[PDB]
Amino acid sequence: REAAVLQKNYLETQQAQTQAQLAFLQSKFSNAALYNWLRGRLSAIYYQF
Amino acid sequence: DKVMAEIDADKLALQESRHGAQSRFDSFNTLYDEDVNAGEKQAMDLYL
Repeated sequence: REAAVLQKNYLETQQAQTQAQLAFLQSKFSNAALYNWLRGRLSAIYYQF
Repeated sequence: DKVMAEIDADKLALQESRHGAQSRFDSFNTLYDEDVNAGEKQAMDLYL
């Protein structure tokens, strides 16, 4: 039983680590929103050029 | 660490199985060592 409680603590640690990776990818400067803006702006510039 | 502790407690369970098997073996061994009792041989003497 105590081994299973440690396993649940391990899984909750993995949940918090997955959320930490997710928050890093949301909050990084080179996230998907920068590339959305970047290709939309460059697409407009590219058609006019 | 808890896996190893589970192995230890399982060892204690098997040792307490062994103690009961040993008690049965000693008890049936001392029953087998005496063929008949003192009173049983006395009763044989009385029937004869």
